[PDB]
Amino acid sequence: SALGKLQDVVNQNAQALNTLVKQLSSNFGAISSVLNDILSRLDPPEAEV
Amino acid sequence: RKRISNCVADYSVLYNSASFSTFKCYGVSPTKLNDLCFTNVYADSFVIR
Amino acid sequence: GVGYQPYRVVVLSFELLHAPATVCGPKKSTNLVKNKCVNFNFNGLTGTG
Repeated sequence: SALGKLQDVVNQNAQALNTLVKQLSSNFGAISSVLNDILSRLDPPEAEV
Repeated sequence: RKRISNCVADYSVLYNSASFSTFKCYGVSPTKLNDLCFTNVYADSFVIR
Repeated sequence: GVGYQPYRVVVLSFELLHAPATVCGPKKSTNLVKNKCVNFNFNGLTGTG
């Protein structure tokens, strides 16, 4: 744990990136979290929402 | 309730058949219905007012 | 009169994208191409890679 000061920076950046990536799995109220899935099932005006 | 499985479904004819009074789809558009694959289709039929 | 006559109603309830698919639209399958950036479509799973 001598280099914990640098390890903390590395871990914080990696954790922020991982959270940003994981945020792509959230529906945010939509039917699906996959853009291709939304576009494959719905025509433009329903898919727009 | 009828199990529909292990078959190729062509919804284009059903969409084009004008005899239906109501053709409303909720989670998919009828035009895109011919490009999707489902793990199970359950068709429920009844007579109501 | 209209609104009181018998009506034959059929619903089409299906599940999307959790298990292997068994009901598919009438789209002809194509060949498999590897080691190339392609627009794949596996049982309705549209993507690029």
